[PDB]
Amino acid sequence: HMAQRAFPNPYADYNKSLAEGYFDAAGRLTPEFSQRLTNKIRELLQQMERGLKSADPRDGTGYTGWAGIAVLYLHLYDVFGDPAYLQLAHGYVKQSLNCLTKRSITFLCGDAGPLAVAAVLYHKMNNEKQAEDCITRLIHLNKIDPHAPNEMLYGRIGYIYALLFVNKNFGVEKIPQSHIQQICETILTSGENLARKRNFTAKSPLMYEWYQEYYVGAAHGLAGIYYYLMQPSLQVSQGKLHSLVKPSVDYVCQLKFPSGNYPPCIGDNRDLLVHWCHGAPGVIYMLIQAYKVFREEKYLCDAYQCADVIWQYGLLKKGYGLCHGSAGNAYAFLTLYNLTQDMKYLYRACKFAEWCLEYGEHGCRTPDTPFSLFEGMAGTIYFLADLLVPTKARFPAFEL
Amino acid sequence: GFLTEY
Ligand SMILES: N[C@@H](CCC(=O)N[C@@H](CS)C(=O)NCC(=O)O)C(=O)O
Ligand SMILES: [Zn+2]
Repeated sequence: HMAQRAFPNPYADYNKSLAEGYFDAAGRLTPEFSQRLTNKIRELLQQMERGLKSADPRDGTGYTGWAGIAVLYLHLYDVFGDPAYLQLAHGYVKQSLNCLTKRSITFLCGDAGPLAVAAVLYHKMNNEKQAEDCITRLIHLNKIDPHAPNEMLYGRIGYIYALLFVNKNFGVEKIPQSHIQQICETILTSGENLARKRNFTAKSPLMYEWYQEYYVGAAHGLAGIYYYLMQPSLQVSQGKLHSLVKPSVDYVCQLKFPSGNYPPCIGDNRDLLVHWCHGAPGVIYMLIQAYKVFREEKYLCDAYQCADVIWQYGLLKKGYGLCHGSAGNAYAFLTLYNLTQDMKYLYRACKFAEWCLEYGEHGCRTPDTPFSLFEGMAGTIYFLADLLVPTKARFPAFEL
Repeated sequence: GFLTEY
C-alpha cells in the first residue's frame, strides 16, 4: 500500500566504498559533491524566481507564501554568504508584511512568520528600529487568538517556534523565557484536561486534537507537540516530563503499524502515508528527542525502524517537497545521523539528494504551490543547501 | 484540499 505511493528505491544501501564519492571519513562532503549540489541550487533558484512571478500576491505565509521564500534566502545567505541572497530575502519580507490577515498566530500559517522573519532580516541588515518593531508586534500577537489549538500549523507550538526562531538568530533572549513558559503551561493544562474529559488518563496523561480528530504526526498531531514539550528550550520540569510527557509519548509509540510507520489519526487502519505531516518522517523527531531525554533504547530502535521504512518507501510520487516529499523525508536521515554519528544515515540523505538532483524527471505531480517552502521547490532547494554542512542541518520551520 | 488533509 505504501508501495503504491513511492518509486522503487534504485540505490544500494551504505558501504564505505559507495560513500567515498559523497563524503570523507569525517563525514565532510567531497568538493565534487558539494559543487554538484551548488550547481543544482543555482539552476533551481532561476526557475523558482521565475515561477514566483505567478504566485498569489495575498499569501505571505511560511508554508505556501512569501515569508517562506524569505526563510530560504536567509538560509542561503547563511550558507553561501552572497549579499544578493540577503537582498532577495528583503524583497520577500516586504511582500509578506503586506499580507498580514490577523487570523492566525503561527510561523507556518499566520502573522508570526512574516513578523519573525522580518525581525531577523532587519537585524541582519543592521536596521534596529524595524527589527524591534517586528519583535513588539510578534510578542503582542499572542492575544489575538486564545482557544487556539496546540499543533504546528495553526496552534500554540507554531507560535512558540516563531519566538524561538528570533532568539536563535539574534543569539540573545529577545523574547523573555517567561513568555514561552506561559504558553507551555497552557499546552500542558490543555493536554491534561482533554485526557481527563475523555478518560484517556490511564493510558495517556495528555491528549490533543485538531478539527475534531486525534492527529498523531508532526504537522497537526501528538508527535509534534511532544517533540516540543521534550525540548530544553521549553523548560518543562523533570516532574512533568516524567509524569505527563513520557507516558504520553509511549502511548504514541504503541500506535506503530507492523511496518514501522504510524497512522495519521488514532484508530486509522490504512498504512499509506510516508510524509513529514503524517507518518514515520514526522514521528521520528519525537522518537529521537525521547531518546536524548530519557535514554531508553526502545526509542532508538523505533527511530531505526522509521529510517528503514523511509529508505524503502520515502521516494514519493507526490514530489520533492518538505511537508510530503522526498526532501522532507531525507531530513529524517540527517536527524538520525546527527544523533548516532552513523554515516549510513548521512549516506541515505546523500542518495535522496541525488534523486532531487534529477528534479522533474520522474513524472511527479505538480504541487498546488509549485515554488513554495512546504509544498514546492523552495523547500527542495533549502534541503540541498542545508546538506552542504550536514551537522548543522535542521528541518526548517520545525526542528530545533 | 485543506492544508495536511487525510
Ligand atoms: N496541496 C498538496 C497536496 C495535498 C497533500 O498531499 N496533502 C497531504 C497533507 S498536508 C497528504 O498527506 N495528503 C493525503 C494523501 O496523500 O493521501 C500539494 O500540492 O503538495
Ligand atoms: Zn503534508
